[PDB]
Amino acid sequence: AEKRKPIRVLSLFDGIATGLLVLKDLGIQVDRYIASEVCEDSITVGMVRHQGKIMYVGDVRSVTQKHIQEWGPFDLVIGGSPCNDLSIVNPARKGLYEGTGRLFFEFYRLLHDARPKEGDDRPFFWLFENVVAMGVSDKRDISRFLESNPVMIDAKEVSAAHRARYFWGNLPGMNRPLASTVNDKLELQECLEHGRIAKFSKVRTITTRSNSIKQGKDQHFPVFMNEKEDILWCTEMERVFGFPVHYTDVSNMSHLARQRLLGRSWSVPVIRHLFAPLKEYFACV
Amino acid sequence: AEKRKPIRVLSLFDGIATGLLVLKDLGIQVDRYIASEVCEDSITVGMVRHQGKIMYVGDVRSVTQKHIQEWGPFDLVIGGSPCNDLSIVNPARKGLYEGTGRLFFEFYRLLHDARPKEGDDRPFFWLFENVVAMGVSDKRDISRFLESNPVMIDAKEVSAAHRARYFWGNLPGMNRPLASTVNDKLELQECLEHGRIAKFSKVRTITTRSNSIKQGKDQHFPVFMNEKEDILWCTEMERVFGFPVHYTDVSNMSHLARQRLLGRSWSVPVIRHLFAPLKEYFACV
Amino acid sequence: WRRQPVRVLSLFEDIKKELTSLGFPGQLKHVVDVTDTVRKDVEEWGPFDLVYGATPPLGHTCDRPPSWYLFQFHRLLQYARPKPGSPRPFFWMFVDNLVLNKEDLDVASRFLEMEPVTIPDVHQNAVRVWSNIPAIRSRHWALVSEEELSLLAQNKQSSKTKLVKNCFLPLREYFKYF
Amino acid sequence: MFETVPVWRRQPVRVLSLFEDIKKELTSLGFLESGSQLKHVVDVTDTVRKDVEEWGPFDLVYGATPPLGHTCDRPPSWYLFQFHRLLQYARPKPGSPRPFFWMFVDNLVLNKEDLDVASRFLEMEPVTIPDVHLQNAVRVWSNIPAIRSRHWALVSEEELSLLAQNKQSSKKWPTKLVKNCFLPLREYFKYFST
DNA sequence: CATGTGATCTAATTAGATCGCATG
DNA sequence: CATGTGATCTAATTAGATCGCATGG
Ligand SMILES: Nc1ncnc2c1ncn2[C@@H]1O[C@H](CSCC[C@H](N)C(=O)O)[C@@H](O)[C@H]1O
Ligand SMILES: Nc1ncnc2c1ncn2[C@@H]1O[C@H](CSCC[C@H](N)C(=O)O)[C@@H](O)[C@H]1O
Repeated sequence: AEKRKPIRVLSLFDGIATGLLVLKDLGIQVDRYIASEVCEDSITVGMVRHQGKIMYVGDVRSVTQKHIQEWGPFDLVIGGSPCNDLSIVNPARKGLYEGTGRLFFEFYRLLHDARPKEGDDRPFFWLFENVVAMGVSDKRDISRFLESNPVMIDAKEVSAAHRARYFWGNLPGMNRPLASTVNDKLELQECLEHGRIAKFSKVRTITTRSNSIKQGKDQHFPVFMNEKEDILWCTEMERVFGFPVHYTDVSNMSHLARQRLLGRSWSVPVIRHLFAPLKEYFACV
Repeated sequence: AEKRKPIRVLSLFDGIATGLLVLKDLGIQVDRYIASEVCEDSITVGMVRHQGKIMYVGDVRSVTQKHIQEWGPFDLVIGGSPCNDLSIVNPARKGLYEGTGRLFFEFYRLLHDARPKEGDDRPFFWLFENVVAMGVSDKRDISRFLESNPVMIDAKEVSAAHRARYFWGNLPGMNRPLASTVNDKLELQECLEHGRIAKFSKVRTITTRSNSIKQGKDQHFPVFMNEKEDILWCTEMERVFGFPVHYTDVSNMSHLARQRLLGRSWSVPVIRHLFAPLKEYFACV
Repeated sequence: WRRQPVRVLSLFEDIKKELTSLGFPGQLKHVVDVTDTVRKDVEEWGPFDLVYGATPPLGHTCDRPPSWYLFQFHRLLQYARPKPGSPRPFFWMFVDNLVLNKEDLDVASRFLEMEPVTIPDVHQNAVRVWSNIPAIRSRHWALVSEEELSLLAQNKQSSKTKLVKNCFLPLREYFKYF
Repeated sequence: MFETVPVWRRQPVRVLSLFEDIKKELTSLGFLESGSQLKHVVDVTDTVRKDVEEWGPFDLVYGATPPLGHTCDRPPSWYLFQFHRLLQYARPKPGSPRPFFWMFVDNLVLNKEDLDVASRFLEMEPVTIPDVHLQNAVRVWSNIPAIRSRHWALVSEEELSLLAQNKQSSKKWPTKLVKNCFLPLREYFKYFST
C-alpha cells in the first residue's frame, strides 16, 4: 500500500515520439521525457504533437555520463538505433561496427550509465528494438552487449502490416502472447479512406521506400479506387502503423517525407502491448 | 401548417465542396447536392470528406437544360467560376470572353435553366462569387448578365486573412453587417500550431502561389519557430480559411497541391454568414 | 387573315435595307450597343415578335471578340420573350458569317439549344443560322462539309448576302405582306 | 582512489589482458613470478559475464589494438567496444576498497572518428607517447594517476599523422612505449625479480 | 500606390524503377 | 522461394525569384 510515481523516461533515437504517445495512451503519468534525436522533421512532430513536453538533448553522442546523472534518475530507457547499415535489404550495409550501425553502442553506453547501481532495487525498465532481417553475427553481438536474448514480435497479429521486429529488454511479460484488442485494425480495408477497396488483407513490411507499399515482386498496387489502381495514402499508413490520423501532417512534409518518418517508426499496438504492464509500476489516470 | 423540406442544391465549380460543408455545419438538411467539377483532387476531397453524398456530374459544359429538368428541381444554385483569366494578378489574363473566363456564362446559363417559371413562387436562392480585383468592364458585364450588383465581403473581418470577394445573389440579408462569432479565429496566432509565433495579425490574400504566403513586397516570412523564420503550414492555411484541420490531407497531395485547392476556395466563415438565413427556409437537424 | 405587322428587334446589324426590300414610327428597334441595355430597356421598347442578331463579316470595325456577340444576343433574347400567357408567335434569328471557330461554335449550339444549318453560295461566301423557325431547320437545304466552309473561310481571309434575305422571307406567312 | 598502501600489505596483481599477451612485459618488471595470476583471453566474441567472474577477480584490465599490420580480421573499433564490454564485467562490486586499474592502448590504428568514440566510451582523452631515439607512438586511456600527472613530450596529432603515414608504409607492438605505463603500478602491488 | 482565387523559368531537391543477397 | 526500418540512379517536381499593371482605395 504505497503510492507510485510518474515515470521518468530517457528515449534515444526518439523518432516521432511513439514512446511518449503510447505512455499517454496508457494513462501512465510522465514526469520527464528526455529525447535524443537529430532529424528536424522528427523533432517537429514530437514538439507539436506533445506540446513541448519532450525535452530534446540533440545527438546521442553528445550525452555524457555527467548528463545522465544530472537529468536522471530514469525509470525507463527506450530506443531503436538506425538499421540502414544493419538490415539485409541494403546491399551496401556497413554493419554493426560501422556507418550508422555503431550508433547501437551509444544505446549500450547510455543504458549502462542509466542503470541503478547493484544494491539499488528501485524499478528500472529498458527496451531495445531492431529488425529481424540483420546479419547473424550482428544479432549475436547485440545480444552479447545487452546480455539478453531478444523477443520476436511480428506486428501482423495486431495490425494490417507485416513487421517482424526484435525486442531486447526486461519489461514484464515481454514474451506473453499478443492479443488483438478491439482498437486494432487487423485488415487493410479498415485503414482505408471512404470509397477505396483493399486488394490485400495485410500489406508487406513498410520501409522508407515507395517500392515497399507496392506488394510483392510484381509490384502490385494495394488499393482500388474508382476501379483504378492506387497506393496507400499517408493517413492510411498512419492507421496501418496505429498512429492517430494526420499525426505526421506537420511541417509541409511531402507524402514521402511522412513515409520516411513512418517507415522508421514502431508499430503502435506492438509497443502498447510491451508497455502495458508498466502501469502497475508507475502512477496512472 | 406546412413543414419545411430538405434543400436541393446545384453546385457549379464545386471545388472542395465548401458549400455542402457550410450547409452541414448550419444543420440544414440536404436532400441532394449535385456538383459540377473537373479537377480530380477536388472531387477526391469532396468524395472522401462527404462519404459519397455529392452527386458529381462532370464538366459544367456537359450539363443541359434536359439535365436540369430531370435532376431538379433545385432550391439553391451556387458557384464561383475560375478567375485566372479575370484577376488583374495575371498579366496574361484573357478576360471574361475567352480562356476560362467564358465559363462564367455557363453559370449564367444553368441559373436561367434552374430558375422557376414566372408564376412559380417556390423558394429559390442562388449565389455567385468572384474576385474583386478584376477589370471594370468584366465586372460590369457579370452584373449585366446576372441583372444584379454584387456585395463586397472581405474575409478579414471574420478571419485572419485579407480576401475581398464579390458576391452576386438573392440570399436574405446579403448586405447585413458581418459579426464575429467566437468560433472565428481573427488573428494569425490563433491558427498556428504549438510552438510557432505569428509576425502578423492578418496575412495578405492567399492564392495558389507560394509568394502569396510571404508578406509585403519584400516577401517577409509570416511565422517564427524556435527563432527561425517560416511560412504557414497546410493545416494553418486550413484554419486561416476556416476549414476543419486536415480537411485537405487527402490523396498524397503535396503542400502546393493542397494550397492549389485552398487558394481557389471560399472563406468558410463568409459562406456561413451568407447561408445562415437559409435555415429559416429549409428543414434542419 | 388577322395578321398584324411584324415587330423586329435587330442587334449588331440594321437589316432595314433588306427589311423593306422584303416589304414588312418604325417597328424595327435598333440598339446602339447592348453593353448597358438592360431588361427595362427592352421591355419599354414594346413587345417583339422576332429578335435578330448577327456576327460582322470577316473584316475590321469589330472591337469585340466573336463570342461577345452571341452571349449578348442570348442575354437580350431572354429579355424579349413574352409571358407564357401571351399567345402571339415569337421567332429569333442568330446567324454567323464564318467568323466563329470550332470552340465558339459549340458554345453557340449549347446556349441556343440547337445546331446550325449552313447556307452556301458559289457562282461568294457561306453562312450558318440558328433559329426556331420551322422553315430553315425543317426545309431541306444543300449540305456542305464543315471543312468545305473551313477552306472557303481561309479563301475569304486570303481574299480581303441574298441568303440573309432568303432566310428572312419565310416569316411572311405569319405577318403582313408588302 | 589515488591512495597507496604500505609495502608489506601488497598482493600479487591479477591481470586480465585482451587482444595481446603482456605476460613478458609484466614479468620483466616483476609483477608476476615465473611459477606456472594473469588471464589472456582468446576471442572475446563469446565471453559472457559469468566467464570473467569465474576467472577470479582482477585488479587490472588491459586492452590493446593490434599494431599497424594486416592482422585486422576485425574493424579497429571492434577491439575498443569489446574492451569496454569486458571491462564492465571485471569491475569490482561497489563495496570493494582495493585498487582497480584499467588501460587501453592504441598504436595509431584508430582514425579521428574512432578516436572520438574511444574518448567518449572511456570518459577521458588519450595520452600520446613519443619514441625518440621519432620511430613510434602510442595513445593510452587509463585511470592510472601517474599517467595523467606526468607529462611526456607532447606531440601534435598532425605529427602522429605523418608517422602513422610512415607506419602504414613499412608494414609487432612497441613494448618500450608500453612498459613505462605499468611503471607507477608497482607502488600498488607486490614486486618480484630474478 | 500597395495590392493580387497567376504564370514563367531554372537551379537545387525530390519522386519512382530497378537492384541487391543473407537469412530465416 | 519469398523477403526487406535501403540505395542508386533516371525523369519528375518545387522552391523561389521574378514578372506584371489596373485598380480602388
Ligand atoms: N546521432 C544521432 N543521435 C540521435 N538520434 C539519431 C542519431 N542518428 C540518427 N538518429 C535517429 O534515430 C532514429 C532511428 S529510427 C527509430 C525511431 C522511433 N523508433 C520511432 O518510433 O519514431 C531516426 O529517427 C534518426 O533520425
Ligand atoms: N469546365 C469546368 N466544369 C466544371 N468545373 C470546372 C471547369 N473548369 C474548371 N472548373 C473548376 O472550377 C473551380 C473554380 S475555383 C472555386 C472552388 C469552390 N468555390 C470551393 O470552395 O472550393 C475549380 O475547382 C476548377 O477545377
